[PDB]
Amino acid sequence: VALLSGKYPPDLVTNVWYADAIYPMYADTEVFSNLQRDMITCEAVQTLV
Amino acid sequence: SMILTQFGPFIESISGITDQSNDVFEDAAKAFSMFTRSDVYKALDEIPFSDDAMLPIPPTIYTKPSHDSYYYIDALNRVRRKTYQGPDDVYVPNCSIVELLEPHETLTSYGRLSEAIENRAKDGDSQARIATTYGRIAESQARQIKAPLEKFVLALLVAEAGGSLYDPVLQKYDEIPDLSHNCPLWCFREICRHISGPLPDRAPYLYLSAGVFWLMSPRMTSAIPPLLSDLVNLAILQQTAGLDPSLVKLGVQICLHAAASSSYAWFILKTKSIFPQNTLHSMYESLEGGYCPNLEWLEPRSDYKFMYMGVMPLSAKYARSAPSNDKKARELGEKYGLSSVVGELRKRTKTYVKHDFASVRYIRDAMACTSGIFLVRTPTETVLQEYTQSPEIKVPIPQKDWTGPIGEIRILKDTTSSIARYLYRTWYLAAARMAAQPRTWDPLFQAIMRSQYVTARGGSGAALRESLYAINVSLPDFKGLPVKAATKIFQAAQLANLPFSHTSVAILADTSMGLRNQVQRRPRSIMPLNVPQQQVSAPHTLTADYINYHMNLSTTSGSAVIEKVIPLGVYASSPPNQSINIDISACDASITWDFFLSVIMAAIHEGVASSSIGKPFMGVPASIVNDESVVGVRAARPISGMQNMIQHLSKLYKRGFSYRVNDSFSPGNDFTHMTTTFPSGSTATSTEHTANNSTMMETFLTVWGPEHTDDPDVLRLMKSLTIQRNYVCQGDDGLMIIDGTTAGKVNSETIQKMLELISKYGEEFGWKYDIAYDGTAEYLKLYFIFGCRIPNLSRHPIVGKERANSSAEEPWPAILDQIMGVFFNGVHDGLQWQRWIRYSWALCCAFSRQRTMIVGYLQYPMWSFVYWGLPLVKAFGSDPWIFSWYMPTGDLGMYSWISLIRPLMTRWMVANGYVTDRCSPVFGNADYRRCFNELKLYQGYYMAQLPRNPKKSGRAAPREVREQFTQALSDYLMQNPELKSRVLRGRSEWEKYGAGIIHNPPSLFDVPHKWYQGAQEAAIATREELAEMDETLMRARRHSYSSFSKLLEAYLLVKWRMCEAREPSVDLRLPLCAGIDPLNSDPFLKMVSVGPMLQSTRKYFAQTLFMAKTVSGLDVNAIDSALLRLRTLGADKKALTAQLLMVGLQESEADALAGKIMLQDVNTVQLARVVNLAVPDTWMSLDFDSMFKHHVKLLPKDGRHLNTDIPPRMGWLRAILRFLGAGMVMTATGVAVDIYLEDIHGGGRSLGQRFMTWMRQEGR
Amino acid sequence: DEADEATKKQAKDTDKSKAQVTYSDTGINNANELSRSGNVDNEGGSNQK
Amino acid sequence: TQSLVSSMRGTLDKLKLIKSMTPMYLQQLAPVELAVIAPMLPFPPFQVP
Amino acid sequence: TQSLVSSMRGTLDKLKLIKSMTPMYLQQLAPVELAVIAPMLPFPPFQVP
Amino acid sequence: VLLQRISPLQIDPTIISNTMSTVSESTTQTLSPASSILGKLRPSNSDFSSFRVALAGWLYNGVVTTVIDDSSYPKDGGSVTSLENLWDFFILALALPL
Amino acid sequence: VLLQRISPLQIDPTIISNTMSTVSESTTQTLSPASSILGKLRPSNSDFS
Amino acid sequence: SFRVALAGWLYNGVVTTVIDDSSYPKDGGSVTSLENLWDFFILALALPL
Amino acid sequence: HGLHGNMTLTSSDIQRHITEFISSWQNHPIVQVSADVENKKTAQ
Repeated sequence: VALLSGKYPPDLVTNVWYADAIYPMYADTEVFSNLQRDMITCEAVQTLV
Repeated sequence: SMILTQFGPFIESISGITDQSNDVFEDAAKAFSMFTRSDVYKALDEIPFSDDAMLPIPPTIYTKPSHDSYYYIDALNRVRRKTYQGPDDVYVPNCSIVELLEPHETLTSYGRLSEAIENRAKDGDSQARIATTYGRIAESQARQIKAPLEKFVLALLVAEAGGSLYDPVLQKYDEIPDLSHNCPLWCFREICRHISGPLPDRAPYLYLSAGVFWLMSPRMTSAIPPLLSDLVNLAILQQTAGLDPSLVKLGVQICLHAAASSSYAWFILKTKSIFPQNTLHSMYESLEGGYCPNLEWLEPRSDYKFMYMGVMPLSAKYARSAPSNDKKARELGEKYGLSSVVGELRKRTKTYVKHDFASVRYIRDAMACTSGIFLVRTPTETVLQEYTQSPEIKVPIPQKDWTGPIGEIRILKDTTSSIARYLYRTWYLAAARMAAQPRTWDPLFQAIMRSQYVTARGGSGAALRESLYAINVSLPDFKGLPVKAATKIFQAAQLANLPFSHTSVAILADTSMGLRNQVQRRPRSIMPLNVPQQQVSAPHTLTADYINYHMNLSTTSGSAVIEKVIPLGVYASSPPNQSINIDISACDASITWDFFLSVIMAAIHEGVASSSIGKPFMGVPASIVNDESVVGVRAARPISGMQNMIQHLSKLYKRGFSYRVNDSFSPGNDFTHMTTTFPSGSTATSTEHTANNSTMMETFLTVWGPEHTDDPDVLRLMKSLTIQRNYVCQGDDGLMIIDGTTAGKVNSETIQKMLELISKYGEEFGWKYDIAYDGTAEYLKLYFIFGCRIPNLSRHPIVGKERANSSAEEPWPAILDQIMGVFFNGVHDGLQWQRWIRYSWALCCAFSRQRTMIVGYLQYPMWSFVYWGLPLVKAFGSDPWIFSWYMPTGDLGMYSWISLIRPLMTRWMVANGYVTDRCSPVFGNADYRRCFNELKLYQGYYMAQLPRNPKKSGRAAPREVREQFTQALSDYLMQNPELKSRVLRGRSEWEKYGAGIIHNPPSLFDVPHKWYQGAQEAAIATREELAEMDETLMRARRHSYSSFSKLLEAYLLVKWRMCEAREPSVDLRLPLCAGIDPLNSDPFLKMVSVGPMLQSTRKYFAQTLFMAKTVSGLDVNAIDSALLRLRTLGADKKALTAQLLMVGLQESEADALAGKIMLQDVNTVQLARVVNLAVPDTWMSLDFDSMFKHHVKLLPKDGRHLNTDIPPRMGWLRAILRFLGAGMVMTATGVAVDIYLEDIHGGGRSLGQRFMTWMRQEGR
Repeated sequence: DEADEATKKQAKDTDKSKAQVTYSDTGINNANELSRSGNVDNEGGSNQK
Repeated sequence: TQSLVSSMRGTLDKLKLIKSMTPMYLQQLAPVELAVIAPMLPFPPFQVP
Repeated sequence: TQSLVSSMRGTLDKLKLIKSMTPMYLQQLAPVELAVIAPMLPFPPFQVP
Repeated sequence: VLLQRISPLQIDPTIISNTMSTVSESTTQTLSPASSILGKLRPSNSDFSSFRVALAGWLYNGVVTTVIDDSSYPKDGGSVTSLENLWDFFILALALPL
Repeated sequence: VLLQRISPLQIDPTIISNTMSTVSESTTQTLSPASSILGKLRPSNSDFS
Repeated sequence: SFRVALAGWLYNGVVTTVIDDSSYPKDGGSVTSLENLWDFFILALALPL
Repeated sequence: HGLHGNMTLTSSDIQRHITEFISSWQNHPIVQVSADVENKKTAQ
């Protein structure tokens, strides 16, 4: 059904649409947090051995 | 004890232990009519209440001061209230009346108002005047009930005496607490006992026909009747819907505090928002899990397409983020002395961390506890408090921005700094687009618009009479007409042939009054307008319709809950979407000439030009007026019909309104008031309210906000928002929908900042915006949280009735309609089905009998209620509780249940001894005719199709006066030579081709007869009319019958086969409607089997009619039914052309439409109107389209059967078969199942022949 | 904070809700800007005491 | 029967010529959205050829 | 279906052979009316080839 | 208005319906070309005003250019498998050259 | 969820119904391909995910 | 703004006057939008001052 | 099973239909694996 019934907005400009859509997403820092988590994980493994 | 002895078999019959039977119904009616209220109270004494129902009662209830220091005489010699609590304490105070009560003969304990009081009142004594005002207002307050409370409480006792009920689905007994824990009944009994004291009569008051008789007890108080009404409502709701006794006790405590306060209504009004504030607007602050729906809004956003994705799991990131209301709840509770109640409510609310059935049911139970009564206050105070406000325009338009007058209006410059430019442009463009339309100039369209305002209701024609007598013109008296003169139909008959120049002065006439009380609200005032004012308002109306139909997301709906748009509310409430509720306070008062009327009237007057030059409208001719806007020269400009009409309306809009007030409750408070409040009784008010709402919201979103705020987040949010996509407005209510950004929900304080920005923008032009940002959605009196909707039980009182005058009640048969309406309301709100059905049966049995001295007793058999829609419980020895309340009403429902239990009925009749020797195709060898005859099934069935009010027709009137009335109406209607020519051509073509095919075809010439019949029927009836009505019911009851209607006989020749269950449409873990939780078994299964309707009903039903609109007095369903019957019977295209010409169409598109219809294919709903088949109102909340299209198979499952063959010509039978199958499957309980056609006894051709015979027969 | 005061004062001088001319929230990224305060002393240490 | 054959052929032609934008969306836009989203996930992608 | 094809062909034939006088009026009479109306128009005609 | 006042041409009320009421069809089909074309046409007397303003527009092509409104075209472009779209094409093809 | 609420593609099943509403077939037949496919293209439990 | 720019001509060393970012077309804009075209026109005539 | 012309509605038929409906709902693929709460590992 999804394959047979796709539809776009009547007047779509892709660059404007995406500039509006993605902008809120890239204000987060969870990836920067996860990097610090991974560093500690590796430190713990080496300390254990 | 007494209840058990009196009602022995009936309790078992309605509890599902034994079968239901007419004789048991009859002796139960005997008992119900033979009890007395003293018996009711002594029966109440029998119940052994428990300590849980115990509750302290404030002693202050029984001792109140006198009414003396509550009223005063103003300068203008009018009785007015003394406001002590605040500027709104203008309602009935709580004080004693025993001093002013006078003993009544043959009723020693009960007495009415002293007649000497109103003797001195008409004499002119101020004390007598205030005393009689207080007495009358107390009577009006106590009169706001449907019927005596003794009947309801006795019915409750009888219904509950059965006990616990076994659930056929859950296979277990219900565990609803018994009456020994019902707190409100105990309080009722205690307060009644204390009021009565040693005096033997125990009822506080007699609810007489057109009055009330109070008990002469020293402890009597005016708040007792409303307090008892609240108590009985709470008890019934608790025993029918499984309310929490704890919350019931809180509600009772609030009611007792209201009674102890100075003014009951004032106290309720000040504290009505406790439960919503402490339960709904504070929830899920610690959310942890659950399921919420996932919808999608499909373009066109205007067309309202919502298609359902699925369920979306909840998490902690979607917890409550709106600002708290803890503080405000605290000072409110402390100020009104409900701090413990508030604290308990918050503490109990805090203990929910998962959105689910328990939480939604808790919210519903909290909602139901609010007291519901129709508030009452005197019309004098109502008028003097509602019509004295005016807008506060902080920033007005500079005076150097308006040109010289044109006519009498002015033109607003294009360099104005005020924001009124955009409103001006919007109205101008809308008016121009409206004017540039060919349909606008269609004389039939003009006739429809002109006949719109004509109505059988009052229009303050008195002031019209004095005005026309002053200008000395003479109107026909219509002496000898047995119709009332207080109708707009009568007004039109009087002014049928009058020049517009003669009638022009009438637009500046005066206005009468109307009042309607409302539940938990101040009374609403309605301002009637007579013919001339209604007619002179057309252009503004039509422009407002154009605006609301082409430039916004406007909605229209009625009082019916089904007519609303559930998808919009659920989409707004479902996370991560958010909703903002906006309401304009005193919109009528805010709308004034200073800003709005000036701008809009000028805009419309200048926009309507060009397309209308020098040509009349609505029968108003064109004219010629003066122009001086242009500097230095002032010449004459010609104006059109709309332009002249707007020119005349403008002076009224600039001067204001005069209002006659005639307060019956207060002798001498009769006067006239000058006000600027916009009329409410007009035919556009809501329409331009919506127009201005949308226009001003767009103006704020596009201009004012971005140039008053600088916060980047706010700027981005407002740029994202747009009215055509995220705002829905109607009248004074509106909803803002904010979507979710990729990071989740939107920033709460950013939204809040937008809120105060909106308010600040509002004060400049003086609109009092009330904004709610609390996490829930409220629109059109509907509530939504997290996608689920909460039915508000408090808003629909069970024993509530609207009475706003001294008029009497109606004859006995009228009450049954209200009882059925109450049952249907219970169905819609969704109470416990078994208990609700049992109580409904008990109440109908209680009210089913009456006495008439002709000393005869007229009775309604149990089958009449089944026909009206009440389902059965157990009959013919069948299994109990096998019928759902979604059963259709009338022939469809009868066929449904009869076909469901058909084979067992034959065995039961044969066993009972009703044997015959004729192989009837339906019942075999059973004497069904005789059996039904003694069982009164035929008699009740046939008495079902009888009027429940006396017919005011048949009034004697001389032929001359009747013919002048009819010709006056016809002359008023036919103002157009082309219309007369079209109608005459249609009549000639009809008598040529279509003659005798249908007996009565709709025609435009028949409107005067309909108007005359309506005018005569709107009048009151008398004793002889009651006589004929009673004797007709008696004849129907005594007469014998041999069969049902031909329609039902044809229906019972169809056999189906229910084999396989359907497929789930919605997940069985999603709470979408509160109160329909798994505990309420059957409706839950029906809903999860069929699926909710995700489409607006109005737009869906729009494309089911060939013609969309017609003049008043003619019915579009009648028109298309006649056309379809003509096509089915086989009349030629000329007959359809003649019918279309007779209904006013132009010949060209008339013949084109006939040709299209002759071979065009319509849907099942449109087909079914030939046999008067309509979708039950209970199905309006479900998706019946899928059931019609893909789940009712018209082919036998095994293959092709010889009998089940539809002839090619008789293609319309498929719609009827689909409706029959759907009715059967919906009447059956449990999940929906796939139904397949099984057999037709005589084949399709015979059934079609019978149907055509029927269609050819009606019309006689 | 000093930037916000200037814009607020500028709006008052023009007798408007906000001013057309603003010293704050410009398109420029002045993240490294510094202004004098009583937090630091002449030696370069903190004024916690 | 011949009528059923003609109806089937017409239905198949309509299904073939239906106007759906999903096939072009999946070819031109969905990979871009996936690429944009991918760096921000808590669990990075793990693939085999 | 064969019946639909036959009905469509008949409809097209009837539309082709309809008896309308407008095309002949537009060729033989409308220019004369335009020519006799033009000289007394408040706004004289303004044309490009 | 002037052209309407002085012209002899006038609308025929029932020519299309009369000529289309004689096409041979079967009653067991789900599609009717005659019904479809009549429903798409919907003749009316006021339709001649647009024709006359189109005629009047011939004298002022220097400043006014007459075009066909966008709402007349199919919403999504249509398809040749649709009889309705075929009728839309027919109507547009006849209307454009004027 | 992120894909659905960032993408500009929308699922509108009414396209299939609108297309199938114009198929030519007889009403005296036993099997209707259009009705069959319309009935079978309604997903179980309405998941669309 | 006009007079402030004229005054700020004299204090180039300490004060820099720029056009506020809210005056630019939203989301970058497009040449297919009349509003964006007018935005570009206004910005182009306002920049050189 | 429920094919002859003599159809009589009964609680046994109601229960049978309910069982079929419940089995049909439970055998759905998405219903097989789903939860309102999150375990420690998926939270991790």
